[PDB]
Amino acid sequence: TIPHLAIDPFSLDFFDDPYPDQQTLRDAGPVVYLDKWNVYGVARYAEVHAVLNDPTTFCSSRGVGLSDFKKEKPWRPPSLILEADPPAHTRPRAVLSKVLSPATMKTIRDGFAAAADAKVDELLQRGCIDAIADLAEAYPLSVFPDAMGLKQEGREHLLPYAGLVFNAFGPPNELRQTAIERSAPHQAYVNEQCQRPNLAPGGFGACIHAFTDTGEITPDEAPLLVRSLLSAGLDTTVNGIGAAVYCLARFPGELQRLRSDPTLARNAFEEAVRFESPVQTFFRTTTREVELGGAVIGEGEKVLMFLGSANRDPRRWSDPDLYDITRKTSGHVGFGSGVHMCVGQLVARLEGEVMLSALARKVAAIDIDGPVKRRFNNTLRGLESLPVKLTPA
Ligand code: HEM
Ligand SMILES: O=C(O)c1ccc(CO)cc1
Ligand SMILES: [Cl-]
Ligand SMILES: [Mg+2]
Ligand SMILES: [Mg+2]
Repeated sequence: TIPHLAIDPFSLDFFDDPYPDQQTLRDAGPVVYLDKWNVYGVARYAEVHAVLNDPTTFCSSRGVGLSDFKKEKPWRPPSLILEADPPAHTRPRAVLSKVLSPATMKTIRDGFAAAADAKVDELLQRGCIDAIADLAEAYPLSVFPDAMGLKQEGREHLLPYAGLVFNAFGPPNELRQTAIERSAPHQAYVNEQCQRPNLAPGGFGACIHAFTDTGEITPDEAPLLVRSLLSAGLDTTVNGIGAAVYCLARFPGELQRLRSDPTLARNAFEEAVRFESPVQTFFRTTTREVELGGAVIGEGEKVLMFLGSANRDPRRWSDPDLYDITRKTSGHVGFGSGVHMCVGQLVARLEGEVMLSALARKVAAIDIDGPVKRRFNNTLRGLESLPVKLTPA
């Protein structure tokens, strides 16, 4: 009843161009079995959304990578938020919600916007830049470590550690083995910065530790929640901003609409998150036998959710393969959905908005003008190098 496919969604050829295989995965049926890795897969919007919103059957506490924590040791101590189910999830989630709250965004908006404006003006003095190293990476590196309250020393471990985290959700392929092998120096840096004396007062890390007084988290939970922000909150925004710039470079008509109304910046970023889905995939593990798409999935089975595919499913989206900055984007699953829906989404959108606002006001054209190179990661989709010429407004 369930179709068996040989597609390896963690292969380099799949990462290089996933869209034909994602359609095969959708059109084969609402649920497929991937023989390469012995997992179920769901790639249509409706089933992806339903699984994300059914946490009592499709759980996260057995790992949201391929590895099942009931069968294997996690490569690092489990996350108290990503790799937890309610009720254990709830109070750590509330702490991160409060630390990254609407109210908190007021405290960082002026500096985040000023740094985006300054970066775009700086790049306009050069003309021809690499939108990854010089923009998608440079801008988050200039604001987010500081907003965390990190010291200066050791920051060169932040992107390597995040790449490791995201590669480690994948299957035990070469990308995962290479990431985990000799990763101890990256882990040691991050783990040390999670300790309270290393985090500047007022920054996100120190604010997490300040919640240990309230009873929401104990002091020994706070370093792992700082660890969550250092895992999830940098590389994602690099690939999100890079996706938006790549979208604007390829769709000049949409750059021109953005220039004409910079208040479209927030939805232009949201649409880039849908269109490229920088976080491509996550797993769940079934806690019980469960019918999904007419297939009976046993207990203890891994289920791979294709977020990027759900975000391009023609059953749900009109012209899914077009970048449309006035699209009604609500419902896309690029930040997830349900109890684990990205708790950093306001920070991600703040960064993306203010960068796209600066481009909208200051740039007239974005032209690719050198070799484009893709970056490969078991979970993240994005580019290694994106040479563009920026023309001033
Ligand atoms: C464009 C940028 C981002 C994207 C595309 C993204 C994507 C996602 C997704 C898909 C999930 C759901 C995981 C799941 O259901 O298993 C999630 C969760 C999470 N994200 Fe983000 N994220 C981004 C930015 C950020 C930022 C800036 C932060 C922190 C500053 C952050 C911190 C987290 C955390 C801690 C979780 C776990 C929430 C929970 O399990 O309740 N993310 N993210
Ligand atoms: O809690 C974490 O360490 C963590 C890591 C990765 C994600 C990816 O969205 C979310 C949370
Ligand atoms: Cl670690
Ligand atoms: Mg260890
Ligand atoms: Mg010290």
